[PDB]
This record gives sequence, C-alpha cells and structure tokens, in this order.
Amino acid sequence: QFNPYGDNGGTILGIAGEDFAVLAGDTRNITDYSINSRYEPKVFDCGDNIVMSANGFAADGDALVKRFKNSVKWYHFDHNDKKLSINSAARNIQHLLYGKRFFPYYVHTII
Amino acid sequence: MFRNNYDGDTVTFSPTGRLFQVEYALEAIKQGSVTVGLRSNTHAVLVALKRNADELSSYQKKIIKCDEHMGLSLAGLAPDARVLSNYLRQQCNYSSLVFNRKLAVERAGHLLCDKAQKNTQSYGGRPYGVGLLIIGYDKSGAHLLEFQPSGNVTELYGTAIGARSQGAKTYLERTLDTFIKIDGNPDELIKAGVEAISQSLRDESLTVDNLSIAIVGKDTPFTIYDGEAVAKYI
Amino acid sequence: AGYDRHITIFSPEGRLYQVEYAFKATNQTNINSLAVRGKDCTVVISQKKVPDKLLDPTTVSYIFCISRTIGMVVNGPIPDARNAALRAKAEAAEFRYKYGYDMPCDVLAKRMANLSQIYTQRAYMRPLGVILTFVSVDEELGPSIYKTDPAGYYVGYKATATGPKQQEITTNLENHFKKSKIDHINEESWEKVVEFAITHMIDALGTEFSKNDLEVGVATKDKFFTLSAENIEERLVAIAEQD
Amino acid sequence: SEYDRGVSTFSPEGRLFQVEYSLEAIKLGSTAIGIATKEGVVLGVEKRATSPLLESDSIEKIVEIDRHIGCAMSGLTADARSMIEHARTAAVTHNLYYDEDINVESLTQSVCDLALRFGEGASGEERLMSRPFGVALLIAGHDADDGYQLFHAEPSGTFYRYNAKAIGSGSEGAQAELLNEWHSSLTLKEAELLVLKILKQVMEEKLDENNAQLSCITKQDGFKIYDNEKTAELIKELKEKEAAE
Amino acid sequence: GYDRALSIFSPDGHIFQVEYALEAVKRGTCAVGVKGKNCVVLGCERRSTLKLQDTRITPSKVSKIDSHVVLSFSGLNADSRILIEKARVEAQSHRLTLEDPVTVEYLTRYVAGVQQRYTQSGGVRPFGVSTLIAGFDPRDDEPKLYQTEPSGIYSSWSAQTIGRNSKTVREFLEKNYDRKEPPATVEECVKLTVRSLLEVVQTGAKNIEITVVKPDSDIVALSSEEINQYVTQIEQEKQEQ
Amino acid sequence: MDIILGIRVQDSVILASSKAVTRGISVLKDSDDKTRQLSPHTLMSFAGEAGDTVQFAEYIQANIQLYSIREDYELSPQAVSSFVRQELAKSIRSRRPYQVNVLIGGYDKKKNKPELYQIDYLGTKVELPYGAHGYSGFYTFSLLDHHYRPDMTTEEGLDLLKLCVQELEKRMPMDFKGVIVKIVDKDGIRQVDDFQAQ
Amino acid sequence: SRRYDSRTTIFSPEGRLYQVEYALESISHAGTAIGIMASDGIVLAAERKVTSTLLEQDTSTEKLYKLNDKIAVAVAGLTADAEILINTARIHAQNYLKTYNEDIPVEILVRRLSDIKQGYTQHGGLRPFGVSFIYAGYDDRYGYQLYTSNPSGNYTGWKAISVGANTSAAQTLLQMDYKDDMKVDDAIELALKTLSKTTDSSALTYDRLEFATIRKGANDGEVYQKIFKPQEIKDILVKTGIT
Amino acid sequence: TGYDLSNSVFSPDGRNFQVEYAVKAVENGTTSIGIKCNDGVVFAVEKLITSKLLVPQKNVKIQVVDRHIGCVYSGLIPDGRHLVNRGREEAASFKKLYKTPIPIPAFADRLGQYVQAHTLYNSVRPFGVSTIFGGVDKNGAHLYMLEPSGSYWGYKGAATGKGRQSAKAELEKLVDHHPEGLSAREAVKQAAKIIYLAHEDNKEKDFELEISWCSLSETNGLHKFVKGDLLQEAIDFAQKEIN
Amino acid sequence: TDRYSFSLTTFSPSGKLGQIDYALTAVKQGVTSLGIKATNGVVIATEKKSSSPLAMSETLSKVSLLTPDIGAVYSGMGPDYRVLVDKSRKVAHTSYKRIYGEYPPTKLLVSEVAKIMQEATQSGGVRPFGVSLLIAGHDEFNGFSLYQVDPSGSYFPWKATAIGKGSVAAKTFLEKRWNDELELEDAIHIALLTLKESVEGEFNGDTIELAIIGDENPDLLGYTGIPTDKGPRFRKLTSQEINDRLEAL
Repeated sequence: QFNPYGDNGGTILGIAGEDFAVLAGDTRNITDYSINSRYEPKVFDCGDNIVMSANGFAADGDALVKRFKNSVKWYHFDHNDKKLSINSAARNIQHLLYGKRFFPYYVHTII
Repeated sequence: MFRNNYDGDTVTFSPTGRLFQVEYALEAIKQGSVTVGLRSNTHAVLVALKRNADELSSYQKKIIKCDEHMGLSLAGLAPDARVLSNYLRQQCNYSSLVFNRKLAVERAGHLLCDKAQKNTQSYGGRPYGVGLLIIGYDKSGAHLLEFQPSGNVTELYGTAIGARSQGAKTYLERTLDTFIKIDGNPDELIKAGVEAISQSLRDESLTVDNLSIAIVGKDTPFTIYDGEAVAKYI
Repeated sequence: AGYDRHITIFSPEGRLYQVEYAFKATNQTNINSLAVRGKDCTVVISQKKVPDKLLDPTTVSYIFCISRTIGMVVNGPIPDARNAALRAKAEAAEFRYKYGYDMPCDVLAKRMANLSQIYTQRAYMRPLGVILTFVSVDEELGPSIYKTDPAGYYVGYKATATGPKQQEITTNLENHFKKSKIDHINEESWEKVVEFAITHMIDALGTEFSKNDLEVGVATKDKFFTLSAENIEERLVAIAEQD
Repeated sequence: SEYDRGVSTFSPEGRLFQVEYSLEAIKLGSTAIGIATKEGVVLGVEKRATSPLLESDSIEKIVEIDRHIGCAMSGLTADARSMIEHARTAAVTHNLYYDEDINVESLTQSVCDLALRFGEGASGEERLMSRPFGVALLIAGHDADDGYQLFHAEPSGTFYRYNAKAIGSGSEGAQAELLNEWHSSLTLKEAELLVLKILKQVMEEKLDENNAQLSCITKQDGFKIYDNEKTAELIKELKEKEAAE
Repeated sequence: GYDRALSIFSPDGHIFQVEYALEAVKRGTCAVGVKGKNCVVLGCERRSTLKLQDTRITPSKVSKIDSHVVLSFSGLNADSRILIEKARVEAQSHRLTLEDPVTVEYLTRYVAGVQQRYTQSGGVRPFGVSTLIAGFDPRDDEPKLYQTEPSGIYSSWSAQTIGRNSKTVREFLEKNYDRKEPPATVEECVKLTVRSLLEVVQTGAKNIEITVVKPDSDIVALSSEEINQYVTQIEQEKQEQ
Repeated sequence: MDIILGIRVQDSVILASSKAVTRGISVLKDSDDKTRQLSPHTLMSFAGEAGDTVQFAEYIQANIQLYSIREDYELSPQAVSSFVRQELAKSIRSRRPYQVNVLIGGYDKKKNKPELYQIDYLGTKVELPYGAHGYSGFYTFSLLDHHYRPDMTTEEGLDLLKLCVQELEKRMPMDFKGVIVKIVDKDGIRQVDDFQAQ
Repeated sequence: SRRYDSRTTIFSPEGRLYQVEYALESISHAGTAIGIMASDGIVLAAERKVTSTLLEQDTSTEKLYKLNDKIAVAVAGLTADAEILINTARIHAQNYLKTYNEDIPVEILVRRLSDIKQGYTQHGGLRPFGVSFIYAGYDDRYGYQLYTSNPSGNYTGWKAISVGANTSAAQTLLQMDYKDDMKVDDAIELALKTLSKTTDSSALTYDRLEFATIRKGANDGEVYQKIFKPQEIKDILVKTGIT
Repeated sequence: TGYDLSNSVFSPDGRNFQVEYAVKAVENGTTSIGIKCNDGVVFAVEKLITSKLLVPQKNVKIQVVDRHIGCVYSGLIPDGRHLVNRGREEAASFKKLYKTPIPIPAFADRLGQYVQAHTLYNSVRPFGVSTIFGGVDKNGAHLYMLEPSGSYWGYKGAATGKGRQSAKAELEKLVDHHPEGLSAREAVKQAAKIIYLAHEDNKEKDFELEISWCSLSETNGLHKFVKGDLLQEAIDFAQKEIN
Repeated sequence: TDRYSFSLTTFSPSGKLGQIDYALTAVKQGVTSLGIKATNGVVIATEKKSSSPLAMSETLSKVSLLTPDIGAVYSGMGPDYRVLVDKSRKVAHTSYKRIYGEYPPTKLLVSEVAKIMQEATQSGGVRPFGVSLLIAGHDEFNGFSLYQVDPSGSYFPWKATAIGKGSVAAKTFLEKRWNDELELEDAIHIALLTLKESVEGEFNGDTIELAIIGDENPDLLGYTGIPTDKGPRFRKLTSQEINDRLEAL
C-alpha cells in the first residue's frame, strides 16, 4: 500500500504587532527518528511585502508556496502591477487550498 | 478582366509561389505607428511612438513585459499582439517553474515563429497582423529580434517597423559603430534610440504623452518608462 | 459548373471524373511493367530509368516487399505508391496477428480495393493516382497475381502489364498464350522464367536492356526476393544467345 | 467590392472590412454620452421609442455591472445583453477570488477579450461565434488606483480611455461639441447639464425626461440611475439658461 | 448582395437574414395584448377560411407556460411549437432549483434567449415567430406584458400587437389606450381588446379568441358566446355615436 | 425509520405520515409534512434517506406537473405510479441510488375509483387496499387484516387508522411525534387537521 | 437570376422558405390517399401509384401501415423518407407504453413526429422529409381522431381528408357528400366513390388499392383494427360499381 | 484553369498544380547543397545578409535531429522549422521504443509520409520547401533530398534553391573526377566552394556561409557545426579558387 | 443543366432530389441482369464481360451469397457492390442472427441493406452507391422472394424483372412468358433465352454467371448429426451445369 504523505516535523510562528508582523520557524528537517538537514528554510518572502510558510508535509508545502508565488506574478500581469493586499492574498490562498479539497495539501500554512 | 484568383485564402499558392493573404498582413504592419529597438553589449532598448484618437482619448501603448528579462514592442493589430505576447509569457513561466532557468531570447523567436506558422498552412483562419521587436538579456548578454507575421524572426542589432519607420532604420544603420559600443551606460543608449526615432516624425514631435521607452540588461530588469518619467529625453 | 472538381458528384451520366482523372496520373510515370507466373514462381518486370548522374540508383525502385511472401509493383508517383505500400505493408502485420496465418495475395488486394473505395465514397481524401500489382506464391493457389486500381477495382491475372504501353506488352502475350493454349508459363525454375519476360518484352518495346535499365523480382515457395543489381545482368547474358 | 465578405480576409491594403462594417452598425444606435469629472462620471442616452405604448424602462440602454461600475451601450441590443452578462460575471468572480473590487480597466479588458472570440474554420484552438459583436460600450467606473475612469469598447477588440466621449447616431456632431466643452475642472452638476445639452442639440425630438435617460457613478454611492423627476427638472433648469446667454 | 447569410454585415451595418425572418411574422395572423390594473388580456384571430375539418382539438394560439403565465404568438406555426415547449420545461426546472416559480420577465428573457441563440452560428435558421408573454409574478399583483422578436430582443408594453395588419390595430390602440389610466375592469379591458381586432377580423366573433389572466395563478379562456356578447354591445354604440 | 401508512376505502384514499424529523441525538422538528401533491387528485407520501427523500419527491412532482400543462389533461394514478417505478427502477442501478420508499394514492376520475400504489426504493411496485413502509407494517398489518372491509366509509377508515396509530404508540420504541392525515377523492385533497387537533 | 431557394437555412426577403415549399410540392406526385371520419370508425383508402405487369403486390404493402395497435397511417411521398419516420414513430409509441404502462394518445404521437419534421427544416446540412401523413386512430381521451401532417412540420385534424394527387378533386367531392355522422360502411363507400372519380386508368382495378379501418363498440370494450386483403377488396369493389 | 485552386483536385491529365506552384516557391528561396563524402556527409546553406544590422554567427539555418542527422532546406523558412519538429518527435518516439538511434532511410519515409499527406486534403497547404538531409547510421552514411510532393530519393550529393543547376553541373563533375567517395575534410572545403560559385545570382547582396557536417571519423558519428578554424580555411580554400 | 442536381440536400422546384437520379443513371448503364420467381424456386442471373481474355474472370463473383438461404446480384458500379456485400453479410449477424439465434427472413435483410443504402443519401459529403441489386431468397414463413434495391434506398418485390442496359426489352420479353406455375427448371430456361438477346459477346459457361434458390443440399454443410440443420438453399450453378441447358433450347 503506497502512502503519499509524510511528516517533516518543524514548527512555525506568527505574531502581529501594532504596526509590523513577524513569522518565525525553526530550520531542522526530519524523517522519523533521523535528521535530513539542520538548515532548510520554511519561511519565504513572496513579494508585495508578504511572508508565507507552509508547515507539515515538506513537499506539499514547497508546492503551495511555489503555486502561490507564481500566482502573485500573474496578479500583476493582469491588473497593472497592482499591489496584492494581504487580505486579497488569503482569499486567494483559500481557493488554492480548497482546490484540492478531495486530495488535500497535508499542511498548516501561515502568511 | 484583371482579377487575382489566388488571394482569397492563406491556403493557396499563386502560380509563382507566393502567399498573398500573408503579404496583405504585413501591409497592415506598415499602416501602424513606428517603434524602434537597438542594443549594445549590456542593454537593449525599445522606443515607441504611441498613437491616439481625440485630444480626449488616451494614447494606445505598445510595449509589453514578458518576464523580468524580456519584452517587446508592437506595430499593427493590437489584439493579435496580446495573444502573442501572452503565449510568450506562458512559455517563459514553464521554462521557469519546471527547469528553473530563464528562457533564452533566440528560443522565444522559434516559439513565436512556429506559432505564427500554423496560421499560414490551414484553412479557415487568417495570419497575425502585427510585427514585434523583442529584447532581452540571457546568458549571452543583450539580444534583439524582429518578428513578422510570416513566422520570420531575424536577430538584428537595431531596427524599426511602422509607417515611416524607414528613416529611423537608415539612421541606425550608420550610427551603428557608435552605439553597439555604448556599454555600462543606459542613459546614452536611450538618447540614441530617441534620436533615431525622430528621424520618422512628420506630423508632430514626441511629447511626454506619446513617448514610451523600455530597457533591460546586465543589472536592469525589464522596466518601462512612461510619460512624466521620460521627460529627460524629450 | 464543376462536376469534376469534387470526388463525390455524379455527372448526368454517373461518371465521377475525378476518379477517372486519377488514372492519367498513373501514366505520367513512364515506366512499363508486366508480370507472368511460372509453375512454382511468379515474376514481374519493370524498367529502371534513372535520369540523373546524381541519384544513387540503389534507392530507385517501384517494387517493395509487403510481407515475407508477397511482393508489390506500382505504376505511379513514388510519393503516393510509398503511401499505399505502407498501409498494405501494415494490413499484413495486423492480419497475421489477428488470425494466426500469413495473409494471401488475393485478400490483401481486396482490403486495398476496398480501402480505396471507402477512401473514395466518404470523400475523406483524394484517391491515390496509382495502380498496384500484387504477386506471390500462395499455399492454396501458388502462382498468384492480382492488380488494384484507383477506382477501387481488382481481379486475377494469369500475367498482366501496366504502363504507357498497355496493349503492346499485352497483345504480344495474348498471341503467345493463344498458342500454348494454357494459362501459365512452363518451367522448373524461376531463373528461366525471368529470362522469358525480358525476352518477351524487348520484343514489344523494341529496345535492349542492361544491368540497370530494368528491374525484376520473383516469388518462390514462400520467400519473396528482389533481383540483384549485378545478378540481373546474368540471365540477360544467358538469353542473349539462345535466340 | 470583393474583399468585404469574410471576417478573416485581408484586403490588399491590410484591412478587415467586415469588422469595419461591424462598427457602422453602432452608428444606428441612439446616442450615448459619457463625461468624466474629478467629482464622478456621468452617462446619458437618448431613448428614442417608436410608440407611446412602449414602457421606456423596457429599453435598458444604461445598466449596472457592479456597485462601482456602470455603462451605456449602443448598437445591436441582443449582442449587448450578452456582453453585459459576461461583464457582470467577470466582476463578481474576481470579487470571489480576491475579496476586492475589479479595476475598471481590468474589467473593460475582459470585455474585449470576449469580442476577440470571433472566427470560424479551425486553425488550432477554438472560439465558437461567427462574426464581430455589433455594439460599443461606455464603461463608467471608479477604483482606488486610478479614480474615476471612462472607457470606450469597440468590437474591433481594442479600447481607449476618455475624458468624455459619445457613441451612436449623433456621435458625429456630439463628439465635436464635447471637444470644445470638456475641461478638467468640471463639477458633476456642470457635466449633467452638458451631457443633457449636447443630446438635445444633436438629438432630435423635444427633449423630455422620457426619451432621455441620465445616470452617474461616485465613490460615495456607486452606480445610480437618475429617476424621472430629477432628470426632468435638470432639463428645465437647463433649457432656462438658454434665454439670457 | 449581402443578404445571403446570418454571419455577414452589410456595409451599413445590417444583418438582413434576421430582418427577413421578421417579414414572416407579418405573414401570420394577428395577436394583441392589452393590460389593465388587476389583469391582462390576450386576443387573437382564427384563420377560419378553409374549414371542413375537426373542431375539438383546434389550437387557441394562446398557451399556458405555468399556472400563472400564458404566451401567444404570430408567424411560422411549426416554429412556434418548439419555443412553447422549451419555455414550459424551463418554467418547471426553475421551480426545481429555486422553489419559487418563475417571473414573467425571467420567462420572457429565457425565450428571447433561445430565439437569439438561433441567430448565432450559421447552419441554423432564426425562428419565424414573434411572441407576447403575459401574466403575474408569484405573490405579486402588478400586471405584466412582454413581447419578443426573432432577433432575440424582448420588451414590455402597456398594450401591443404583432402579425399582419398590426400597423392598423396599433394606430387604434394608441389613440384609445390611456397611459395615465388603464382599463380598470376586466370587462372593459376585454371590450377594448375586442373592439381593436374588430378592424381586421372581417366580421363575426367566430374569428376571435380571448383569454384572460388575473393574479394568483388564475387564468381562464373565453367562450364563443361570451365573446359575441361584446361584439353585440359594441355593434350598438357603433352606429349609435 | 419514519412512519408511512395508507388505506383505500369506499371512495377515497387516506395517508398517515409521522411528523418528527431527527438528526442523531436531537429532534429538529415535530411538524414535518412528508407529503407532496403531484396533481389535483394524486398525492404521494415518502420516507427514506435524509437527503434523497425530498429531492426525489420534488423531481417527480415537477415531471407530472410539466406533463399536465403540456397535455392539459391529468395523468392517471395508475400511469403516475408507473412512471415513478420506472425512475426508481433506473435509480437502483446508477452511480448512487435514491433510497426512497413511497405511497401514491389518487382518485381516478375516469373510473371513479380510488387507488393506492405502494413502491419501495428498489422499484418494487404493488397495488394494495392498504400499505405501509419499513417497520411500520408489523405493528399494524394484523389490525387491518382484521377490521378492513372495502365498503368502509371515509368516516370509518379514520377510526380504523386511529387504532393502528394507538398501537404504534404503545409498542414502538421511537417517539414519532404523531401523524398528519390527508384525504384524496373526487373533490381533491384536504387535510384532516383534526386528528392533530385532537 | 440569383434566387433564395438554395437551402433550408435561408429566408427570402419576404420570409419564405422555398426549400420547404418545394418539398411540399413533392407530394402532388404521390398516389392519392384518403381518410374519412365516422360516428363509429375511421377509414383509410389509398391508390397504388407505381405499376407494371410483373410487380408482386398481393403480399407486401406500400401505403398503409400500423404504428400502434390502435393507430394507423397513410403515406404519400418519398418511399425511404417514409420508413425512417415510421420506424421511430413506432419506437416512441412503445416507450410511452413502457413508461406509463398505457397506450400512447394519438395527438401526442402525431405531434412528436411533426416535431421531428419541424427540426429538419431549421438545421443546416439537413433535408426536410418529403412525406405527408394521414393518421387515423383512437384513444380514451378523444375517441376516434383523424390527423394530417406535411413536410413543413405542421399537423391538423380533419373530419375527412385527402392528400396526394388530384387533392383538389378528391377534396372537393368529399366536401360535398360527407354527412356529419355518416356510418362506416358509407365512408368505405365514399372512399371509392371519390378515388374512382379522380383516377386515370381505363378502370379502377382492385390490385391497385389499399383499405383499412378502425372500429370499436360495447362488444370488444376495445378497438379492432383491420387492413383489408386483396380478396375482401376485389369483392367489396364489385358490391359497389365494378363488374 | 479551375484546376489550380484546390490542393486535392486532379487536373484532367492527373496533374496537381497546387503542389507544382509549391515547387515554384522552393526554387526561389536561397541555395542549399548536400555532399556525401566516404563516411558521413556535408551540408552547407547560403545565408543572405540584407543589411549591416545583422549580428553574424546568429540566425542559423541548419538543424540537427536527435544527434546524428544533418538537415537543411530552402523555400518558406517557417514551413522549414515545422517539417523538422515533426521529424524531431518522429525520431524521439522511435528511439524510445527500439533503443537504437533511427535509421537514416527510415527517417526519410516518416518525413515523406507526412509531407505526402499535405497533398491529400484540400483544407491544407502543401509544404513549401525542398529538404536535404542525412547522417551516419549502422549502414554508414546516406544523403536524401525530399520535396513538396513528398517525392524523394538517395543522392551522391544534391541541392535546391534559386541557383541549383550550377551547383549541379559543378557537382556531377566532382563525381566524375573522383568515382570512389570524396574526402571527409576535402568535402567541407569543396563545399564552401560550390556555394560561392552559385551565389552569382545574388551577387549584389553580400552573404554569409554556414557549414555543418557529420562523419564517422571527424565528428565521430555525431553531427556537428563547422565553426572555428576549419571554417575559415574552407572559405579561403574557396575564396582563392574563386579568382 | 439545373442548379439543383448537385446536392443530396437539395429539392428541385418540383420536388426531385438530384444527385440520386444521376446515381441511378450509372445503374441504367451497367450490364444487364435479371431475376425470376418460380413456384418451387427463384432464379437470379447477370452477364459477364471481359476486359481481355488475359484476365481470370473466375476470381470475381457477381452473384453473391449473403445467407445460406439468400443470394443477390447487381447492375451498375462494380466496386460498390463488392463491399456493399460484406457490409450486408455482417448487418445480417449483428442485427439478427446474434439476437435471435437464427438467420434473417428475405424481407428484413433487403431492408437492413436498404438501410445502409439510405445513409449514402441523407447526408452531403458522400455519394450514394451506383448500384442496384436483385436479392433473392426464401424463409420458412414467407416462401420464396424477389426484391430490387436502388440507391434511392427504396426497394420493391417482383415476380420477374431485369435491370441494366438491355432491360427495356428483356423486361418486355419476361412479361410475356411468365405465369404462376413455372417450375424452377422452366425459370432457369426462360432466363437464358432472355439473357440471350441481351448480349453482343458470346454464350459460353464462363461469360454467364447464374445461381438460384431452391431445395436444401444436405451435402453442402460439412457435418451431419443434427436433425434440423438440413442445408443451404442457395446454389450458384457451375460453368458446366450451364452450357448443357444451353444446347437444349
């Protein structure tokens, strides 16, 4: 029986300040009881002043983000390099995620 | 008497081996405004003369981005260009996500040729009525190309297309030895392009409302200068 | 005012000229071919005109090997014939696969005369301007020869001809068969039959041939082969004296 | 004489006449006028009814695309209903995906990428619909990036942005007049009497609040279509200033 | 000439094929819709010219689409039967997906939607029908009356007519129907509908069909006598002056 | 399951149908009408799976009504139930079948006779003098086998049906929250809002 | 020159559909067929057109057909176009029976068919049906019924109708003698008493006819449908006015 | 004539003019030549510099297929690239199936069969180019030249384009004074020569020469571009003899 | 010429589809062929013409077996008939034998074939078949049968008839010497004397192809053990059986 999922540990955190925001996340990456790398980032700037991190199953994470970033790219292409309002961003991420409602991305994402 | 039973469809060869419908297409590129492109060994440049309707309407742009390192200017039927420039944006994105390598300019030519291709060999349609000058900066430095609706993409050093484009091409053909060497300095490569374009004006002169410019190179991601910002060249 | 433009419209006298015109194209070939059957062999003849010091003749034939038993000769443009040669060349492969045994000459010709009929009634394409001549040594009829045309026709030939010279190569044979009162050439080996055609052709054309002006193939007890370049010179010699 | 019968046929001088005739179809519509002001944008149209038994509001020549975008069409009505429909879906969808309002020009954009779907034959993709739409659009809207904008959509597939523009049977004289009136510092009430004035002019029939419809859009209240009493007195209040000078 | 196809514009921006379809509506018999302020009344004429045929199941020109909406036409008979069917089904599908029964405009819109769909691609011919849709929306009391053309456009009217000699009947209506004050009685609203056809009927009430529709899904056809009871009362004041 | 009873008498059909609706632990309603009139003289009760139940009912109703304006004639009880069994019949062999059981009771103005058809989700149809779906039969069928007579008055039927319910209450574990009764006849459908108002 | 009759997809400047009109014109080339209503039955009478000495006609039929066990039709026009319909007309008829488990009402069946004929008039690449039909049947909704349908897709209900050749004549004569209640054996009378007058042949010979009728009563609480045999004809034919 | 409009149509003499006109467009493009040395081949094309603004060394007209096939054509340039991409798939799927890089002779049919096809349907335009290509397989080197009708053969060396005859007579020659395979190196040299001599039809339009070759000894089985030093030599080794 | 005879989809002002009649012309041209119904059999025959005696005519049938109780012949475009045949022998299994465990009656095969003949018509983009066949067979409940099928798709039943060039008169000859009684041997006779005048070539055993439907041949099966499976009624006479009946005129 082929099981398409895996957990690569990790923890991320996001606090919203009065006029700034942070998003942290350790760099360790694991598999069961072993180490895969002591430094493998899980927190990226996606452009338009938006940080994002998807934590859970390593691969679904990389996928979502890439998929999100390629999406910011086209939002500009179609609306005159207009800036992506972080709220407008979350709404968009929803559709991305719900896109796979029946073969879900095994991750907890945070922008 | 005196008909031409060989120009009804893109799918018919005249007795001499000519595709008239395609020819008429180019003719529509001649009827459009002018645009110029020229490059050195560190940058490429697009200079275009936007046109308009009333003193109330806006000037229709003709420079289009495609990636951080690529773009083009157009002449002719606006819509066709949209489709083309768009197909291009797609091709670059694929070559970016999948392989993670910036699409080389020559490749973008082949691609725009093979797509324009299909429309000269099948029944029912018509050929794209629009010419484009593409510019970019891959791993072989600067790059300039000139595509025509027949699927003929040629890589130049400079050029212009559009009504009266002639004069500007002439100019570029002389000042060549001069600009091909304008390296490290963008401000001069553009002043050159602007000179060359003026060789094609007859009605008015370029004002801040109808002038468009664009550059890309070594440490300059494809950016477009519009209106109030191109003033230092007028 | 265009009957003859469409492959589907009948003239007031049920003609369909497009199919008719198809034929004249089977002639601008300017190559003649006759095929005669032995008693356990079958041979087809055809001239090999190579009008250019540049074309390397090895790649200049009008007879291909459909299957390891059937051979074919075509009276038409190398492009069109090369097509047909392929379809049939494939019908063979598939037939075997779907039925357990090697496909007969007589059949393959019917798949084609049929194929070039549907080809022509549904109008899904223009009819190929060539004539196909199928030869082989069947295990239920040995000396077998069938020939299909563009109009989707076919039949058996005790030995036939095709080219810009139908009647000549033909009548010449009608008088030779009018005597022997039989329907086949008598001889124990191919070698000798071959000699019979070249022999009985120069007679109708009125010209000598060398090891390059002709081209022949033959069929044995299940083993179709094309006559060699140099080897064709052989029987040409042997029959240059027993006149 | 011979090259004007195929929507995919270039004339010897690189022209597509069927497309041109398409436009000539609009001139037959009644006039529509749009004037943009730093206060808001105005849209007005001549109704022109064949009979007194028609119900006026039956003729939707000005409609809402969304709370912040409205428009007036001219040309074939059936062809309009289809664009208006697409446009509305375009807006609402974008809203759904982004939780925001579609830029006026980005909407106008999608409306043109629709007309761009004419042509029958099969040279690759597929866009089912034979010929060009027979209608133009005056899209008045407003968004946080470029403020009050006014656009002109043509079946050709292109569009321009205007300060003021007129389409339909009268766009000839109307466009001239507007060329000599419009100025950046026009108030909303000022443009209303101007759109109203130019219609009366190059219109025809006695200008009553029955054969003339007037609307406008603002940041504050979005797209609103002026009711009959308002327009009615806006006409009197108008026709009056004509006495003196 | 340029009137050969639906996909070609004439130099002046027309599309004649669709226009010619309309020329057929004029061929059919006359229909006339007249609304009051508590009802709507449709009227027609019977092609009573060549009869030795049945009578029982003779078309009334007027058809019900739902319990609260009726439709009448003019033009290619056979063409009309399909629109009536298609609109009937849609009327039931609407209830299935929204509980609420259709609105008179939603129906008119759906119909004209179809009529227009048949003028899109070539290898299709526009319906040679023109129609009048009348009725009352669900739990509403404002009478409604719309008309649709072969081209695909729809419109609402206070009263309207289509078919041969519709120019005449229209003139009449125009100088009689008061926009400010519609017939306030079903009886007078009928009277007005009748007297209008009585200018193209060629005498007799044997050539006139009348159907009345009020609110609350209450519809009802008229009989031959009742109809004559008006031909009667209007043939009086006619020479009475 | 829900309660679905029905009985044909002298000149009419009577339908009983429990009123409660339950989602797991709670009872979201105790006044639900499991009925749905297909036409002036045809009535159809139902009971089955949560969603499937009324999506189907309405669908059927829509078809009948369509047919009725189109033909301007009213489809007969016999032909109506036939149509239903057809659909359900096709349903059972489809990606996902409706799990709905039904009772159809109409008045055949053509024969002037009341008729009651009982159909289960499998497409099994049968004409009966009285019927019930699910577990509902075991508690009643004997009482009706005992007292039912074809000559019965509408007035007598109700009295009978009352007994069956009283039994359903005394021995059934579920509390169905009472029933709602309805009568079909030459004059159409009406609701005995007095078996509830009692 | 230039005319608007090149296809069905085209309105003439006056909204005419010529192509359809021409099909409607193909009917006047068919054998006359009649249908007469009666207080207790319906009669179908036709007159075989085609003729020759050696033409089998005692077994097979050409103008009268059973669609339902309670519905019958008279054909007139394109032979092949007639069967295509007749068959589907039969399938539809059985689906109604299979769905409602009742027999399909006449008007419904006539309407379904007219609705198909309608459709071949509005879509490109299609040619309308060159047929006309006289439907005679009975259902519990409206007792006996007589209907007619043409290529344009319209249908109607007559009390006595004729289609085919010399319709003017046949139609006229009927319009005259038809008594509105007329019993069956008087309609079968009037059938020939009309067909006769509008023929050509030196004499009206039995082998040139086709009769069928629909009767019912208290007896068989249902309908009996009969299609006369060559015999019964040659007989009832004499009982009238033929030696 | 009405026989030169459609692409499928046969003229009364079995002539397909649309394909012929196709050729007229081919013998007008630039000039392309193909040399077959002992082991491997040599290709060369004439590139025309219209203006001074044309980055040199760029805008290549010779394409490699897989990694062992040379390929050059003349006529409609877009049609060019096209016919080759197909060849590129046709190649690839073949190696993916059999492992062994595609047989130069096999390859040709694939292309022919394809070009073949564009002469069958009237909804498409025949290929407007003549193609020359070849490479080294298991049976050494081969050199073909396909044309607008799909017709083709093997050559000792050939060429098409506006100026081809001179290229031919000065080509047949090399054959006569060398009957036994030319020379790897030497081929290149004499190649750059055969172009110049043929350019005298574009004389007033300065040009740029492009050569590629494929050889079991210099390339090592693979097809490579002749750039660098040997590229110069070959030019002068031709510029000298041009005097 | 009209402007209506070049479209299957087009009605002439009178009401005549065109392309059909010209198709029906290619038939009225083909070689003469006839069919006679007996009382205990049915005979179908058609002539043969050689392009040249260099060709083997004994490898191209003209009287074909569709079912072991039905055979058929033709007059018109050769090639059509060849495949129209194999499509008929199939639509005979897939449409009847495979649903009813038995072969089809005469009437229905002829109609299943006219069905395929119909398609060729109703539809632009294809041309109808230039052939007209006479199909003859017999089935238990219907006795023997004779039918004609034209491109128009229509089909009729005869007692005797002919189609082809020499038909006007051949169809006249038969008319004279036919009566309900002729035994099969008589028909086989009457046929030859009619296939007689209708020729300019010769009258040997090869240039004549005739077959007939009659009694069962318990020999022509290949097996024996099953009582009911008795044999095929269709018999294509051999070159010999012929010329013998030719001597006795």
